[PDB]
Amino acid sequence: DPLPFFPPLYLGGPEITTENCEREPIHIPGSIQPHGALLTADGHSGEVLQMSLNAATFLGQEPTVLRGQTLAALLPEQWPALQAALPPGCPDALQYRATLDWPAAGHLSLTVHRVGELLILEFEPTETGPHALRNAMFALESAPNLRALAEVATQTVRELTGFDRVMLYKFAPDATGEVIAEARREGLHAFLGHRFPASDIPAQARALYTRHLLRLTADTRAAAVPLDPVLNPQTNAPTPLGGAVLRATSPMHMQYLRNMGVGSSLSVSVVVGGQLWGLIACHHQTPYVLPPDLRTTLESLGRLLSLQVQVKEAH
Amino acid sequence: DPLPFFPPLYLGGPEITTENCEREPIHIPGSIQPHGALLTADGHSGEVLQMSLNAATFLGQEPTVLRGQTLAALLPEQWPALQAALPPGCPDALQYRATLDWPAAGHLSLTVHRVGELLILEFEPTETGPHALRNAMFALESAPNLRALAEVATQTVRELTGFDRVMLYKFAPDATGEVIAEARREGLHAFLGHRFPASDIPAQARALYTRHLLRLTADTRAAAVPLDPVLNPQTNAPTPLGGAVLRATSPMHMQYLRNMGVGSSLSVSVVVGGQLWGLIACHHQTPYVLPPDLRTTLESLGRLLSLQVQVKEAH
Ligand SMILES: *C/C=C1/C(=C/c2[nH]c(/C=C3[NH+]=C(/C=C4\NC(=O)C(C=C)=C4C)C(C)=C\3CCC(=O)O)c(CCC(=O)O)c2C)NC(=O)[C@H]1C
Ligand SMILES: *C/C=C1/C(=C/c2[nH]c(/C=C3[NH+]=C(/C=C4\NC(=O)C(C=C)=C4C)C(C)=C\3CCC(=O)O)c(CCC(=O)O)c2C)NC(=O)[C@H]1C
Repeated sequence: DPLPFFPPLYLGGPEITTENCEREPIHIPGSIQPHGALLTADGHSGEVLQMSLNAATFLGQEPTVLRGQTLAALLPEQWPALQAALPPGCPDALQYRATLDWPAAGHLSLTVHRVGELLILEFEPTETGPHALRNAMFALESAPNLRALAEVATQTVRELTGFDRVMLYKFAPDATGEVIAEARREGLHAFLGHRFPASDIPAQARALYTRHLLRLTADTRAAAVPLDPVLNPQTNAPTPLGGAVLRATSPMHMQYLRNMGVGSSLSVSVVVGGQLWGLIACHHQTPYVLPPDLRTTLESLGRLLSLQVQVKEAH
Repeated sequence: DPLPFFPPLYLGGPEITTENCEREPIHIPGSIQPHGALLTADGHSGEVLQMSLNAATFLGQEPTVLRGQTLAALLPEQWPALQAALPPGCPDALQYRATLDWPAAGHLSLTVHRVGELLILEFEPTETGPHALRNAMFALESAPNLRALAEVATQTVRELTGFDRVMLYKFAPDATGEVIAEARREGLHAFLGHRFPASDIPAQARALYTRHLLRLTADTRAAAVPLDPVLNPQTNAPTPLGGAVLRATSPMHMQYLRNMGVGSSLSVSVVVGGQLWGLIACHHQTPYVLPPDLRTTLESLGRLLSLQVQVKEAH
């Protein structure tokens, strides 16, 4: 049952410390991670309303010029499809995805979702079949018990991602946590069996993670890129970014990651009967962008795992 | 607890009638559906041991010339990967998949699996993201009860496939079945709520379907193409084809499909606690080849559904 948040810093909210961190408004940082670009658009007219400041790097056109243009003009091939895929009032975790062409090598990956009357569009460069998830299910299904399932799950996720460390972190009723399974690079010190206080993942983080099942920090040293304008014109209120993987990570968590010597981090919620049961928590020693298709796979695996857990705890 | 099978027809087995059909050796027809090609190879040397008679249509080289050649020479880029993916003694439902180039438009899709010391390779022409499965999970999860889940499942599968009819067929303890949910093209007569005798899916079919979760008939009027030679040289016994979607369908079932006015059929097992709970059973009015990537998606959905069923029946 999380505290209400304070205003974001850009609305004159207070600085975040270890005394008030459960009130950080992490879903509305007004900025993104610099390895992709983000636009927002009117969900009906398709008019481009906000743009990350770096958008020219990715889209090949100056942020000041793209604004106010409609998606029907900017994405003539994707706009109808995107409209149909994300109707008014659809779930905010529902996504449309397309891979577009661009002047730089490979493609751009486009991910879109809807919050209220706003569409949120994420672009990231890209260079995974249903088969990888399909093949994985077998060992997860054969695991004789919960601990075995967790061991299979982390090993499988490590094999699919290449991440230096993959943990299954399970929450206790006091919201403390414990590393119950771990697959890691040889010689990396074990976190297996270690317990952490509830404060390491504060209540508003756990609440968010029950709604939007995947979040990441691709470079624990990269500075965020502002959304311009920062508020949504539709509303003159902050833009909700919990549904965007590009969302800027809490600086408090960035520092936490750096203190651990973590270069890149990613986790997937394990949600059992609508409650946050735990996290598949992943680390890389250096910055790393997991491709969109792989993240999507990991999301589905998180759901598969949730159900298998729920099956075994009911045994 | 199925009867032992008779020899296949090509070993002088008897003709199959309505009196002896539970003894049809459906897993070893010695032939494939003509919309793809099949080779078998030695699991260690990679030597090509059997070939469907149509293989030149697909592979661009005469069946008599490809035989005895090794996969290390025929597929130099895929052979190492395929070896690594399918080690000796791996599950027979485990698959390797690659998309190859060929002189005819689009690509060839390659699917491989291992049975004992034999590798079975399937080639089919091809022109689906993890996103489709990912997006579907939401409505399946929100369904308040079992009947609602089944209704969501058939509608989702219909939307993903375009099939004229998608049913959820649930088995009773006497092995009779019932159509408990159905999504169908407007004006197609309903099978919803109809019951069928156990004999419609005989015991050796149900046994197979517990092991290999997807099978299909792409053209209920297409004649099968022999494997040449018909027996596996490794063993001078029939080649097990239950793990191959190209496997020729039982002629008894082909006639059953034609009597229903079905042009194309496909089903996915729903397996709950190791038992065959039921089938997502799909029909098209005309012949239709569901792409490999879509079949794989449907397989994963079958597993997702199995777990959700198992969750709700334990409620
Ligand atoms: C005063 C508040 C602080 C708090 C902030 C905070 N932490 C997160 C998110 C995460 N914290 C995690 C902690 C774990 N990672 C580990 O490796 C281990 C143990 C080995 C633990 C206990 C994790 C996994 C997350 C999820 C995100 C991720 O996987 O990287 C947030 C939310 C960040 C965001 O989503 O923007 C916040 C605000 N952490 C505290 O230590 C105090 C200082
Ligand atoms: C004397 C034996 C016969 C028997 C043979 C048989 N049937 C199958 C496989 C299937 N039969 C199915 C029947 C249903 N499809 C439906 O649409 C309905 C009701 C609307 C029913 C009851 C189904 C679904 C299958 C699975 C395959 C598929 O989805 O197409 C086999 C095995 C075929 C194979 O895998 O090679 C066999 C040997 N059917 C009988 O009627 C008697 C005549």
